[PDB]
Amino acid sequence: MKFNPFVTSDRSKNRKRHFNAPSHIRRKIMSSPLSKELRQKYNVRSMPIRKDDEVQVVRGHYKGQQIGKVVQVYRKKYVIYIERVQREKANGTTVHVGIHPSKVVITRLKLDKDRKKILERKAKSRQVGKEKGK
Amino acid sequence: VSELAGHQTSAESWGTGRAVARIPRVRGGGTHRSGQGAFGNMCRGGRMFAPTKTWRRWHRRVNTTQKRYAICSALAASALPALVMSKGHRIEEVPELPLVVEDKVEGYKKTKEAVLLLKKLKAWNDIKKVYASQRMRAGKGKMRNRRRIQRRGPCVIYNEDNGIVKAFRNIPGITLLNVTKLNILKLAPGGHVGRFCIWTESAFRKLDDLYGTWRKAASLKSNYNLPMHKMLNTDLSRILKSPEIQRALRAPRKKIHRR
Amino acid sequence: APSRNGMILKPHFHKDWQRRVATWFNQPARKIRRRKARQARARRIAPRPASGPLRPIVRCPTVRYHTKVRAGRGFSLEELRVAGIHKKVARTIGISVDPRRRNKSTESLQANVQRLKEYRSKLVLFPRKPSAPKKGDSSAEELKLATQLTGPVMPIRNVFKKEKARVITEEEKNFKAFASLRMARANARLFGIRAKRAKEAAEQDVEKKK
RNA sequence: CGACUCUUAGCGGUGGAUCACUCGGCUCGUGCGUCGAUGAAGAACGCAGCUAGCUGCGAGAAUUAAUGUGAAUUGCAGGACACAUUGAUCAUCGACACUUCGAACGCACUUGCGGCCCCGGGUUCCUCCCGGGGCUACGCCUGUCUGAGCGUCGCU
RNA sequence: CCCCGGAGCCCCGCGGACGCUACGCCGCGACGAGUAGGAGGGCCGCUGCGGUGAGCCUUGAAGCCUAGGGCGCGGGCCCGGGUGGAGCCGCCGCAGGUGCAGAUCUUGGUGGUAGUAGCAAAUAUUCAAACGAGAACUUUGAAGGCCGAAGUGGAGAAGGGUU
RNA sequence: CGAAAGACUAAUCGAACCAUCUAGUAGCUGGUUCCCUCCGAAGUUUCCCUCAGGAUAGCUGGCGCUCUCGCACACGCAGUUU
RNA sequence: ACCCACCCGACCCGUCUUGAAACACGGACCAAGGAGUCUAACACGUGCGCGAGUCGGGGGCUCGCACGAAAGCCGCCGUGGCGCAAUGAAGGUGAAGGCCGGCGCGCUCGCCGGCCGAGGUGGGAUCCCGAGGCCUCUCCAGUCCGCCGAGGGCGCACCACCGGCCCGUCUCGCCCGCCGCGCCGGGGAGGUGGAGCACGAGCGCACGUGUUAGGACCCGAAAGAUGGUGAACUAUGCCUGGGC
RNA sequence: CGCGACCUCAGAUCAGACGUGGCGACCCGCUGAAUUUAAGCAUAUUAGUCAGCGGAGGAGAAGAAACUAACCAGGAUUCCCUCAGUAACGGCGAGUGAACAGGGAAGAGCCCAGCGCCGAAUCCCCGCCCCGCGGCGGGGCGCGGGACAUGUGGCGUACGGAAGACCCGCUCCCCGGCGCCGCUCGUGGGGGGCCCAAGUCCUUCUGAUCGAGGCCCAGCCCGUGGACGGUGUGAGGCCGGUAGCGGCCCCCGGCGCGCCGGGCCCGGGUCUUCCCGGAGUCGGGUUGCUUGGGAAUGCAGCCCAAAGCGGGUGGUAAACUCCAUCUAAGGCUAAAUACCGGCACGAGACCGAUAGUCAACAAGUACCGUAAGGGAAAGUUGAAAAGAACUUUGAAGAGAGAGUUCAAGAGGGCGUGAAACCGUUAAGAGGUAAACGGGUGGGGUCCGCGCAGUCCGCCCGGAGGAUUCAACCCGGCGGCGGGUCCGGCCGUGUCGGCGGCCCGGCGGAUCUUUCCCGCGCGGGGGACCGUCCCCCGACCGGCGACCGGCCGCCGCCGGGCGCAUUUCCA
Ligand SMILES: [Mg+2]
Ligand SMILES: [Mg+2]
Ligand SMILES: [Mg+2]
Ligand SMILES: [Mg+2]
Ligand SMILES: [Mg+2]
Ligand SMILES: [Mg+2]
Ligand SMILES: [Mg+2]
Ligand SMILES: [Mg+2]
Ligand SMILES: [Mg+2]
Ligand SMILES: [Mg+2]
Ligand SMILES: [Mg+2]
Ligand SMILES: [Mg+2]
Ligand SMILES: [Mg+2]
Ligand SMILES: [Mg+2]
Ligand SMILES: [Mg+2]
Ligand SMILES: [Mg+2]
Ligand SMILES: [Mg+2]
Ligand SMILES: [Mg+2]
Ligand SMILES: [Mg+2]
Ligand SMILES: [Mg+2]
Ligand SMILES: [Mg+2]
Ligand SMILES: [Mg+2]
Ligand SMILES: [Mg+2]
Ligand SMILES: [Mg+2]
Ligand SMILES: [Mg+2]
Ligand SMILES: [Mg+2]
Ligand SMILES: [Mg+2]
Ligand SMILES: [Mg+2]
Ligand SMILES: [Mg+2]
Ligand SMILES: [Mg+2]
Ligand SMILES: [Mg+2]
Ligand SMILES: [Mg+2]
Ligand SMILES: [Mg+2]
Ligand SMILES: [Mg+2]
Ligand SMILES: [Mg+2]
Ligand SMILES: [Mg+2]
Ligand SMILES: [Mg+2]
Ligand SMILES: [Mg+2]
Ligand SMILES: [Mg+2]
Ligand SMILES: [Mg+2]
Ligand SMILES: [Mg+2]
Ligand SMILES: [Mg+2]
Ligand SMILES: [Mg+2]
Ligand SMILES: [Mg+2]
Ligand SMILES: [Mg+2]
Ligand SMILES: [Mg+2]
Ligand SMILES: [Mg+2]
Ligand SMILES: [Mg+2]
Ligand SMILES: [Mg+2]
Ligand SMILES: [Mg+2]
Ligand SMILES: [Mg+2]
Repeated sequence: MKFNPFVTSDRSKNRKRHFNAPSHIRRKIMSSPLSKELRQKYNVRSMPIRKDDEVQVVRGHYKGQQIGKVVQVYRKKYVIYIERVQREKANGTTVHVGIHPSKVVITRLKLDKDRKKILERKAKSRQVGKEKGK
Repeated sequence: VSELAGHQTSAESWGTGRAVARIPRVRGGGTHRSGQGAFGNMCRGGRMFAPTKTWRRWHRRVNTTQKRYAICSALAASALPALVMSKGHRIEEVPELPLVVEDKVEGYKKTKEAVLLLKKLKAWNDIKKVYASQRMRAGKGKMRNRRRIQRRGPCVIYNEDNGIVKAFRNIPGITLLNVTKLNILKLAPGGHVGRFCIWTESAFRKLDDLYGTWRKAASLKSNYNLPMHKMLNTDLSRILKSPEIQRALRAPRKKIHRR
Repeated sequence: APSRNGMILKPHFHKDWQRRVATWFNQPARKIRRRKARQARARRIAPRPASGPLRPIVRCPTVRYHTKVRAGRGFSLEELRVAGIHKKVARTIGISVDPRRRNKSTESLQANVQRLKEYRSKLVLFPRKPSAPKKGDSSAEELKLATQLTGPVMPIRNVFKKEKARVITEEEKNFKAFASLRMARANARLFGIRAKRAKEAAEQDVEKKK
């Protein structure tokens, strides 16, 4: 259960805070888990996805083992566009079919200084939590 | 329902002399709601018959002796495994139904150790039944923060808080009750009196310091003795097959004399 | 229309009472708020008693009750003068002081003075500075207590004295109670009329001499 | 066999009832309990590359700066940034800014007519004209200045 | 002059249902109208809640249709087929905004009337050509007309606000 | 306000329109939503500014109690007769 | 169960009414909504707990409230409500006699020591004693399983009556006591009024019905009051123009 | 013929400040009806109510007695319960209707004028130096101004006060600046930001699992985390979060310590002498409103108009006489209290698009009225627009193909798509309007059989087969019933040790202060009574509250049991 009386835990209110969330909260909602090699290397469970991360599609009709780069992260519909995850229209043009990032695993990150300090902060928090649980 | 609901309109009724029938209708306007109808339970919009009030007698207070009597009956039917199986608790490997465990049960701080204790006490089939009975609620309660339902499991009675409340906390079905703070709504949920209960040693010894025997006072309460039976020997089969009654009974008349 | 043997009732529901219904759904939250304010006050005054200052021995007026002993508004100034405590020092000590109370008796005065002496005996007065000045208490009787007193300080127990069964004499057996009560009623009724008769009889005795 | 009329069933139309969903109400409870001449509430008018309404904003006009966060916005174009750089977007917002009416303040309410100083064009203060900047509401409080009185007095 | 772990019987005083949800089962006798009204039983129906069914469900929930099989005196209910796509029901108890045929009832929709009444105030239109897929109404040419300078003309005010 | 008609006062005038009290009151009309079973009426007495209505008796339903027993063995009661 | 055919019956539902198929009223059809609810005071009946007691109101102590604004507890466990005592306008008063013996003239009255201890009659469900009868494979004796028990009782509840007691009021008369001897206080007998006593029965919660006050089953007026908006129409006066 | 002071009154775009107005749920001061009821109505009632006007605050108001009471007297105000639907008011009709006391929540006390004593010892503004100067504060330097004797400041206010006399033990409060250590209970004060566990494992349906099965213990792990939401379905482990006395980085606040500049030489008791009280105010008459207040409860208007052992009150008007209780006509003050407005939140036995707010949606919007005002209707494609490319008829709207999707039998007002109504097809019928009830008959759409359905369930006889075992013994295990109650625990009714009573707590309206402690009281002791327990022995019910042996019986497992027994197919 929840014991904090400030946490919402309401049906319509949580749906409101989900579907009317601003962009910096949508970035945290649209986070995806990492592969087992990346989890062993960084001790990081999940990360928000970026413009040019490498992605395997886990569930859906477009399920496969192909590592596809993200085309772009569209945070209004809570979706991402990947390179080879596309589909031909009636007029022959290909449109990228969006996949929700919960059905998305990261195989390679695009590392900059902000992502390095985020992963170091999360690894430090995991180390403090493991020391408190030990 | 709010007092302003239905009477925010200013609808004076068209009287006699027109084809309308004596309904308070909206005065003037070039609107869809213009001479339409309000101020009645039969009208679209408007207010209903008997607006529900906040000053309804919502709450009920019971006599203290009746509450103590019902909670003593609930504690008495927490025994008697024919009343526990008819409640619906899987019991088939429970070694003794007044299940009294050590005082080291409050010393646990891990749900893994609590699950292991329930498995060694062989009461884990009730929690397994709760996992099997986790399904969706029927009706309009899903949009009213009442989405999921499950059964009630082994009610655990603890004396002191040393981690037992933190331990039997995410295991679905277990309700924790303090010894001096026993709840009728958790000892007999839904009005049905039987309930599978797991006691501790310092709870099973403190029940005698709560309610006593018939020849001793409550000793923690001010003025409360145990109630008396209306009849003591309820085995009326044994009573009627005893020779002291059948010596005085006569011969029956069971020859079916039909027409 | 009343019919077939009911009470002749008078309900007071002829005003606009539904606008003025005072629903009491606030009151368990109000008990929680009073509990939180009381605990915050008890944490504020940390060595002091949580209930408050000492209340005197006070007997009920209005001969209905006439035997119960209550807690008072404060100790009176004659009680403080006999106990030897100044009225502006007693408020700083923690003794309730009100200047309105009379003191017509002697036994209630002496009882409140004995309560003030017992309270001054059992009170531990902490010094202001860590460098202890005069009229203070020892560091042993600084370390030996750090807790409050849950409840009213020196609670007033309405206790009755235990009597001994007597060996009744013929004098008390020959006393008549109802006749004495009726004679007291008659004397209280006719005390002034007989005084008027004695006055006019003395006036006639003076007029006989004159 | 006809045409037409009635009933039933299959299918197709008018219609939106039932059912299931709900970023919405209603009620109860808790914490705070804060507007304004340093210009409130409200109203009018404008502001987007393509913009009608809602929402947001004020000629700095779909927002400015700072901080937090960290790769977008999006319906389509476009251009910035190298996201190895105070750095796109969002939130906080404590700095800046906030047209006109409005208690509404120069007088009235047509956006009409003014008065007093200063500056820039006109000019080299010498008066017009134009633009910009600061004042000009009522009642009242302390003090200052100017006063009035065949109101009360000293010298002549 | 014996026991019924068995005299063997229309009765077994030896334990004693197939018949026993004892709030159950069974056996006789009489009776059965009904408004206003009163009482009782609903394993009749709707909604939500506490328990309960190791309940049902994308290998198809609710809802809807049915020229199918039925049950109950009845309220209604259980299946069979089709549509549907996501929740639903039985039992023990609790609660209510709980059952419609009417109220010149409220809202919404649709019929007969009915392809009917009507498109009749101020005299009037006709021929040829252009455009177009399409001409009685548009345009152009010609003819005949009307308003007849207190006009069916040319311009303002109030009002409308882009017409 | 009316050279006067109770005329006009925004299609409203023998007292305009809008909002509130207000869901004003009505002994007066209309309507009042599932099944089965059992019992089942009155338009009469008296009073009331009572005559379209109430109260009170009467008629009615439900809840019961106190007793008797076709198990070898009945006190009382009638829209009845003598 | 869908349609058709035949024979007999068969006027369109609701309502006001003595009487409706009515030339009485509402009504084209269909879907949805739609009308006896909630609080308080009572009254009666029922379910439960305790019992001359009952109830915790309100408040306080425990858990930080998921479940909770739940539950548990209280030298507050009784401050207080109701009941346990009523009757008078009120000052006030306020519910027990009987049997035995003694002292005054037993004077149907006053005063002292023991007992029964809440009266009596009738009708009274149940219970006790219960003579005797019924037997067994045979006659007597005979503890026992029994059933029916003629007759007599203590008599539950309840009803009728006669008594007795308390308070208010009326009549006739006497007696007793003192810190203050009085316009003192108390007592007897007999009428009568009371919602009284006569070895308790109430309290608290819940359910059903009925009567109310509240919007009060739902829809409905002609009205009244308060505060505002209109002389763009029209009524009239004025100012400034126009026309015949 | 003027000047200088004071007093009254002006003018300023004078220097510096305040108020205007809005919201108005709660609060205060007024004003203030009528519906309604009384079965009419007129007092009454609705009702100090709706409407109207002004005023603030986070609460407001009230508030420390010109009090309640009549008692062994209580002691500010506010709020809850009770008093109590009572006392009382009322065409004494309908109806209205408090208060004291008591139990609680909270609890906080005070300042003036006057009386007086201190050399105005007091206060406001401007110039300069020092401190931070973003709720302009402190010290000093100014024959720098002003207010003020028509009275500022200190002592001092009804609880008495002041000045002397001279007993007592003696020395800590506040203001303006600066720096420093403890993160400062909801278990880190408040605010903000970023984070913190475990399966997308294998197989398998689906369009897609979040479905189902399994995973060396119900399943693999985490659980101080199995609330919720999203993700193509029902997700503890996919993600955000969730729990936590978990972490990390800034801002603000109250606390303690140290330093400087400052202000203050501020007490208690006895005795001597003085002082001490708010005027058009109380009160009286009259009038109106109000109240439960009734020979006038409160408030106002007029008239009269005070006194000081006085005055007010003591619920019936008045006179006389003893009492009892307060000190009016000046003022301040948190807490317990109320909140349908606003900001931030949480919860629901509430409603689910004719419901719930008028408003789930571009809602006080479109629209109507000159205006005050009135005031709607309107949710759903799909998982994702993948929203139908292209060919062909038509000018096009419209179609026919083709395509997408599991599905358009979901095609931009599109989730399911009822009834009324309409069209078409099939069937039946038709001149007493249609329709209905009872009884049948005929024709249809479907259901249940059936190339005979005679359905079997037991027992017995016969001819075909057959694996084992029952009958009977041996060994082991489990169960039922029970005797002299066999031995022990356990268990109730009585008796015995009154033994636990001090190697047991509680309660008492039974005594003792032969006792102790804190000062005639309270607690702890000491006896007494009541309530709950220890050891063996007997009897009655060994009582379903348990065992270990013994006997009778039953069931299960492994052998000896070879075939007239035993059981299965036809
Ligand atoms: Mg509504
Ligand atoms: Mg449903
Ligand atoms: Mg207190
Ligand atoms: Mg409801
Ligand atoms: Mg209908
Ligand atoms: Mg025609
Ligand atoms: Mg025409
Ligand atoms: Mg023109
Ligand atoms: Mg006339
Ligand atoms: Mg019948
Ligand atoms: Mg009538
Ligand atoms: Mg009639
Ligand atoms: Mg009739
Ligand atoms: Mg008639
Ligand atoms: Mg009829
Ligand atoms: Mg006729
Ligand atoms: Mg009629
Ligand atoms: Mg009609
Ligand atoms: Mg309906
Ligand atoms: Mg009644
Ligand atoms: Mg009852
Ligand atoms: Mg009472
Ligand atoms: Mg009504
Ligand atoms: Mg009613
Ligand atoms: Mg009306
Ligand atoms: Mg009138
Ligand atoms: Mg104001
Ligand atoms: Mg009336
Ligand atoms: Mg009337
Ligand atoms: Mg008002
Ligand atoms: Mg105040
Ligand atoms: Mg005062
Ligand atoms: Mg008081
Ligand atoms: Mg009143
Ligand atoms: Mg002075
Ligand atoms: Mg989900
Ligand atoms: Mg989930
Ligand atoms: Mg996670
Ligand atoms: Mg009045
Ligand atoms: Mg007097
Ligand atoms: Mg008097
Ligand atoms: Mg809708
Ligand atoms: Mg709908
Ligand atoms: Mg709506
Ligand atoms: Mg709709
Ligand atoms: Mg739809
Ligand atoms: Mg489909
Ligand atoms: Mg579809
Ligand atoms: Mg949908
Ligand atoms: Mg869907
Ligand atoms: Mg559709």
